[PDB]
Amino acid sequence: PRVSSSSMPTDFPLPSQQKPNSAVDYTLTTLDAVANWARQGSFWPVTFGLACCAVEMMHVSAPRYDQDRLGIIFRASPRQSDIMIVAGTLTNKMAPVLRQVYDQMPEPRWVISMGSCANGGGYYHFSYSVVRGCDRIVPVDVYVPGCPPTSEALMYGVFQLQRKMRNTKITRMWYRK
Amino acid sequence: SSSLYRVLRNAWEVGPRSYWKQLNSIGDTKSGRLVGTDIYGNKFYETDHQDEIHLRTRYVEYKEKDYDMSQVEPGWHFWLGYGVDTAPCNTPKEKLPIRAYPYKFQPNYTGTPGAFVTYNTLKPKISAWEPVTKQRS
Amino acid sequence: RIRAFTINFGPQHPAAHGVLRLILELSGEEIIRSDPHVGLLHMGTEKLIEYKTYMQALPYFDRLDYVSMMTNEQVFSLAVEKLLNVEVPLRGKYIRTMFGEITRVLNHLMSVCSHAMDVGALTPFLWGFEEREKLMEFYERVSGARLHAAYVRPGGVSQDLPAGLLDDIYMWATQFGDRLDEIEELLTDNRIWKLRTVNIGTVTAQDALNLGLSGPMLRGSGIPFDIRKNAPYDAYDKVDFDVPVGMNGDCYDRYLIRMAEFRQSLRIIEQCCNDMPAGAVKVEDFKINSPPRNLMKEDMEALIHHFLLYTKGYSVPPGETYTAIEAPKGEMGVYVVSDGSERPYKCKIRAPGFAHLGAFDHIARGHFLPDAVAIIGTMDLVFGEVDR
Amino acid sequence: MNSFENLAQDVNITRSGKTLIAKGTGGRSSRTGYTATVFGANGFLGSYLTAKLAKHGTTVVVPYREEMAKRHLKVTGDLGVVNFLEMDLRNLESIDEAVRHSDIVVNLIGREYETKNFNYYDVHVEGARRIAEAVKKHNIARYIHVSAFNAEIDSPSEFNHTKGLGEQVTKDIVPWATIVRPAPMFGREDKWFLDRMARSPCLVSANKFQETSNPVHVIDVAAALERICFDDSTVAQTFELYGPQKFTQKQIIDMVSETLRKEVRHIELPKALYQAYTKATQAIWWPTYSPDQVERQFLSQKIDPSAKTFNDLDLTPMELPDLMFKLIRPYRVNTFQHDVSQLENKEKTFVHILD
Amino acid sequence: DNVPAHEIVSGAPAELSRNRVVRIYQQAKPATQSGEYGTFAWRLD
Amino acid sequence: KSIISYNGNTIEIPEEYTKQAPNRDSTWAPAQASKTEIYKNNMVRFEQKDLSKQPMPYAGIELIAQQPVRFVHGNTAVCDGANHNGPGAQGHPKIFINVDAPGSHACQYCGTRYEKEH
Amino acid sequence: GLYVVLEQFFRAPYTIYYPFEKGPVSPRFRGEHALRRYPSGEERCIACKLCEAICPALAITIDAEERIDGSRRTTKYDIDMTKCIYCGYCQESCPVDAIVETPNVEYATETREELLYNKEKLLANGDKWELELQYALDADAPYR
Amino acid sequence: HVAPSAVIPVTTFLRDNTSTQYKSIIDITAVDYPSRENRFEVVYNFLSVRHNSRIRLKTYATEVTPVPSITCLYEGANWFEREAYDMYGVFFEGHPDLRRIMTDYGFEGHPLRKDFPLTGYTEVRWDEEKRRVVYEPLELTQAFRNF
Amino acid sequence: AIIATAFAETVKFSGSKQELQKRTLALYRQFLRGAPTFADLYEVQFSIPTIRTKIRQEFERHRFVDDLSIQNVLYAKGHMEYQECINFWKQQAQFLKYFPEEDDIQGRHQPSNFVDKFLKNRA
Ligand SMILES: NC(=O)C1=CN([C@@H]2O[C@H](COP(=O)(O)OP(=O)(O)OC[C@H]3O[C@@H](n4cnc5c(N)ncnc54)[C@H](OP(=O)(O)O)[C@@H]3O)[C@@H](O)[C@H]2O)C=CC1
Ligand code: SF4
Ligand code: SF4
Ligand SMILES: [Zn+2]
Repeated sequence: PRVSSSSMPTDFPLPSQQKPNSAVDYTLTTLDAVANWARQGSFWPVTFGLACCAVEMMHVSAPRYDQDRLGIIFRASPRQSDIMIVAGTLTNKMAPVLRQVYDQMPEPRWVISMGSCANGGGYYHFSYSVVRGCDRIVPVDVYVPGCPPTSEALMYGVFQLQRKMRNTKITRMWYRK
Repeated sequence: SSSLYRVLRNAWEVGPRSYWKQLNSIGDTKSGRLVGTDIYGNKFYETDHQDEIHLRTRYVEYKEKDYDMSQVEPGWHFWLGYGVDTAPCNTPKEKLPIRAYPYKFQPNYTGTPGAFVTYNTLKPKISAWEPVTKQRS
Repeated sequence: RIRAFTINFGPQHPAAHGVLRLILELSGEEIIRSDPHVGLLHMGTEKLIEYKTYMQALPYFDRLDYVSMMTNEQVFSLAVEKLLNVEVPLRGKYIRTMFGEITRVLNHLMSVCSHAMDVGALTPFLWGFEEREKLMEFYERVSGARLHAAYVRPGGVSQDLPAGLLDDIYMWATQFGDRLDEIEELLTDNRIWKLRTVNIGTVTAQDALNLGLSGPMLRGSGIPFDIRKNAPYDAYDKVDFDVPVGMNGDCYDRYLIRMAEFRQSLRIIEQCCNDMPAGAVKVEDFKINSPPRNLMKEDMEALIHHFLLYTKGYSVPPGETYTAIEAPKGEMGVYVVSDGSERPYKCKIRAPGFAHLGAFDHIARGHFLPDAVAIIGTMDLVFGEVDR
Repeated sequence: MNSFENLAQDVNITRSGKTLIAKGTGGRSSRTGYTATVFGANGFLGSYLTAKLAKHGTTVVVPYREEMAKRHLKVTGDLGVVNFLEMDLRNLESIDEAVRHSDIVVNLIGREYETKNFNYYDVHVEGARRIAEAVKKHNIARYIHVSAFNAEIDSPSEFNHTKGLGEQVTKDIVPWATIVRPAPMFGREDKWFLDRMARSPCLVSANKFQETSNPVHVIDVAAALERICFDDSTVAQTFELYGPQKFTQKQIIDMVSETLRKEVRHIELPKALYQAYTKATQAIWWPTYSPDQVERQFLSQKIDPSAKTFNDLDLTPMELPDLMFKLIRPYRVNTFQHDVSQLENKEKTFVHILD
Repeated sequence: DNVPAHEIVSGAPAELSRNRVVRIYQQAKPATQSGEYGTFAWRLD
Repeated sequence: KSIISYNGNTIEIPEEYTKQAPNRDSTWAPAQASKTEIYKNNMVRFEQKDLSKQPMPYAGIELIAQQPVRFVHGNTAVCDGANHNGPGAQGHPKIFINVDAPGSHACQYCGTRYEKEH
Repeated sequence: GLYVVLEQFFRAPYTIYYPFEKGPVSPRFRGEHALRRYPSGEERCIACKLCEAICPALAITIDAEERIDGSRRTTKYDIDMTKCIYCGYCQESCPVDAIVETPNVEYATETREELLYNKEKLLANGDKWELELQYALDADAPYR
Repeated sequence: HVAPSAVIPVTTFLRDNTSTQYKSIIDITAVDYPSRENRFEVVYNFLSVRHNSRIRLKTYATEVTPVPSITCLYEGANWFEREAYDMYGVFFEGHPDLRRIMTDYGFEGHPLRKDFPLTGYTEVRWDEEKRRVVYEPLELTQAFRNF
Repeated sequence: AIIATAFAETVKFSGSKQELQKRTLALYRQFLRGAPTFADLYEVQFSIPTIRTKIRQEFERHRFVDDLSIQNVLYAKGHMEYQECINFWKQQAQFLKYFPEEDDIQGRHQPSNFVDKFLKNRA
């Protein structure tokens, strides 16, 4: 008896507004919350992308604003990292190297654009030797404004990114799919 | 100071409920007088102890569990930051801006539907013609 | 036949204070050839400046070095005053001096303490960056911005000092010698620092001159050249200081010179704080410098001048000039050309890190890779400068 | 300068009464006027499609369910071009939102396997009906369904049965619907073809590797959908995008092995055992072959000769044996150099050991 | 003739040479002002 | 409000969000785009978004018509929008308005009006 | 050297907790932009377009026309904060103190189109931060 | 002011003569004056730490007429002449390895020429299809306003 | 001394066409011998013959240039590009700038007569 009907519900709420009410739902919420706790408390960017305006990023590694207190560690290599920070000017002589480093990163992976020269080209927007935005190469999740963005702006941007991953659905979406 | 006597004396000063709240929010224990609360409900304190270095005298205690510094009302965002010695709660009257319009504080709604949508306040510069026809009488 | 092995040091290098594709050719460990590639960060500054007024272009010169902003704009201010044929007021000269030395401190800190970290000593870095972050509060107080600022402008200074700044500077100054000494304790007399810096990057006097090298790279060979003494510009003639010099031309001597420059700059800061004359901080010719606002909102000619300076800008006389300074990196310079317009016709930034990296091939030949790291660290090239 | 290689004119007019004036030369900043909607741009084919649409400034509405698979689409165009909505076939308002302001609609929905929330029927029939009813309500000018090759209303394969029912329902609500019927697509990061023959430890065929088909490069099918979205001659039509050369499974595998210089592993164990092993692997959460696909291993490609083809769009579809090098060179191991002899005498001149 | 073709070494496209027109001129004396300094130079646009 | 899209469909938007500002419906300048033409041209980017939380500041053209007229004895009124409370200028450049003519006269910077006592 | 290291182990760390304790901020600081109003409720911008001319990055984009009441005012005022370098030349040129730069730095986003600020987004930002702007102006104007 | 033939001789005099020990090479720079027949004007700056003095030295060139290289004397001129070539197109005869240093590896053009537009002729984006950073003709979303 | 890199030739402006003929021919020969290296180093998706075809096209471009100085400039620029390519300085993008043709057909309508250009406003 081959299927030839469908009880497909309407009015099924969307993921943003999907509250839990079943034990499977609370369970998947707990597993997602733990995975996201892991993703938040260990937030390791790669040393690449920090060309120009590295001073303000190094000041977030400094005493007054310790990034390591949030579990941030900068790594030499993509393969161990999750996050890329496209600080500074993204020139046309460098974009392919950037895309290599981004494809080399293992999923899950995010991107956070620190500064104006990397968001929309900023000051050198009309130059011959510039990518007018790092969007053109890689997909960006958070845009920090500034030139050079204050250490506090970078920390706040990381606290917006932690929020993005914290309201992420890893298993609940599979229970939808 | 980073010494244990600091946290112990502070936890004697402010009670255990505030201790677990501070441990779940700040990560440190801190005790000080209240200076006032903003329109979002966020409370702002100040310390006088010698143990607290520069830039740690004034602190916040957010209301929402999903805290974000965008939730801090103006004035406080400047007092919290050592821009002024006098808080908006005690700043005199003539120093307060006059408003012909109501106040309405709205945080950074990024990542949520209320994110700011941009648009063009103008209309197309070259207005075209809306056809109408005539007959060859 | 020695056949070589080409390796990239990497455009993605944690150690370098910036991005550099260094193509080395090795026969085992020894370097025999080096081909530093650059332009990975070249933004195109020298062309864009030709489309901007002399005021709109000042911000360009602060982005040419991640550190050392207030000196980098002090070169453009001097060139354009030399063309305009105006004179800066005394208080502006003393401020430009004091902030020039605060800036040399802020650069030598980053430089020495990045050399360390590339050589492995993680700690002096983080013991010094706090001092940098106390010194940047003075920046945010005078300019508004923490790093890239735009305080020094042709004709002097943008705005006067706020009250209660010399006091805080004096406080930091009384406490800074101790922290410099705490750094010297770890680095100076240590064995490993000497092993990594004694007879490395050794360059002779005649070679250092033929290669265009300046600054500590030259003062480590034995030549006492310091533009601040041989050609004083702001107030370095009206304030006492000494210039260290060293033999042997190695990295250790350059490190000692840099620490000596820390302490002598501290001497200068103390003196300038003890004698900051009253008066204006900017030229009193409202055809060059924007007036106050209490006049622009009450006097007609002042509002006109405000309008023109902030639309068309000020007309520099025709001419051309190379003027130079003793920037902490070396002898920085600007070659400006004028055509009677408010927009420059040409502006070449001479960048000491350029000639340093160019000599890197002459300097590294015979040395192993750890020594190449130490060499780039002696020069502490800021590759935004190197790429212009 | 750049070009509008997709458009024949600059002033176009949809069948819904909208005028669409093009602006620019056809680069990142240009605009085609159009507004489309692609229900599976997160996937293998829809990704190449949105890339080709948004390269020229066509506004692209991209319904998504996972926020993180999609981000690789925002790169494909300027700001404001690519627009995202969270959607689900079990919510109707979401579908009306996605299709409201669209001149074009593109349905790429369909899994190669069943799930707990979606059987083959619910996703290939009911989902098509929901989208069709919204395409009809709002009277969208164009609708471009994609229904799998070999589709037939009643067939041993439930997949092809549903795919055939999705065809007739779409065309019985939206008469002006265009239907495309691609054959097995191949390319970089493909689902079940070259990445599998190049990565899978061992292949299996309940038949022999004998199922006959005409495969095709996916970029060309994306070119086809581009050349159909804008050509209004293709209403109430049907297409068979199959490809010039007929290839049996064993032929493809031998070319894959030749190009890879590694011996691909194939087993050829019978039907019921493989069908059972697939059925038991459908309980783990990750996609794997499903009982209905080994059923399709016995169903070679019957081509419908009454439907249009590539040559009705001025296209020259590509050949597998040429492209396999580009697609499989990454897995090429390239063990070492050939025939090191006649190199001792040359190596003898160089210094191999320094002191 | 014998005017060198630096267009070959300029590194620029050829569309400027084959399809694009320039105009050489002096800026007209503005009527909104009475100055004449912006003149005396032959612009190319 | 129900706004007809170009593609023949409709665009429903509530009345509180079609007003050009919370104190004024109409546009105060010929080139200003009315909120309906804005939505009708940009709903792709407004679709799943909340209009309550979008910026909707008050208009000044209506808050300055409410301000009472000021009066003076003479053919001149001087204006300088100075705070008088804090230091510095903090206002707009001095402007001497002629007020001999029968009606009110407004400063060109701020719209404050002045009259000749009648 | 190791003992000089240890003495630091027993000394006060410099670290502050950012979201609960912010770092020093000055009236001269240059962060987010804002368009102010008079106490009357009218806006201060008059489309002198000096901010559009001196801006190094050419971020600003303005278009004015005669308002219905016969005054000079704007219908478009945009800022691309992805072009802005935060120089403060725009708060220096304005002869009415309309455009300003707030001490706010907490305005990061998930999209690049939330950073193309328009007039309405700036007028609300100035309605919001007016008290902070008054503090900074009352202690910065005399030097400016 | 000199001519391209006179560069090596005068530099030898300025490097070796006792009264003029201009041993250090501070800079090399070209400048574009299209109104001239010889549009380019190469500029050497020099320094004498001995006597504490600077001096300049100007020549002229064209897009095809080269200039002698003073790498025979001042090794630091290597990079500066590579710059002036890449920026303006001037050819420094005798140079051991003259190649671009700043501009992109395949860049076609010389930027600081007055005929070269500010923005250049090309731009780069990621093509998801080809999976490659690809160079396309320029198109800006906000055009350059000169003022 | 700052020594020259691998395949560097000193810039030397020949006074005659007869010598530059030889130098250009050596450059062409080196490009051809090195084309397989240009296929290995850059992950190329086409033939070595197609590379040699493009090289022949690029040399036919300036085949009819009789001004000697311009020829010297062209030869120097070509040696620069050979040095850029054979040493692995260029990446794939900067190399496939020279091979637009190999990439897939960009769309359908590529105007070649007037009327299509007019309908696309390119005339
Ligand atoms: N690729 C091939 O070889 C062939 C493909 N086809 C047909 O062409 C289309 C191509 O898809 P393909 O390229 O194979 O890559 P996919 O099949 O992975 O594309 C699947 C898309 O459909 C979406 N989708 C699937 N099920 C649902 C659902 N239940 N509700 C909502 N969205 C859903 C997925 O969204 P998400 O990714 O977010 O889960 C994904 O975007 C399919 O219709 C397929 O049947 C036909 C013959 C051969
Ligand atoms: S301060 Fe910012 S907005 Fe103002 S001119 Fe400078 S870059 Fe532009
Ligand atoms: S300078 Fe001030 S008044 Fe003039 S246009 Fe800019 S914001 Fe408006
Ligand atoms: Zn007034």
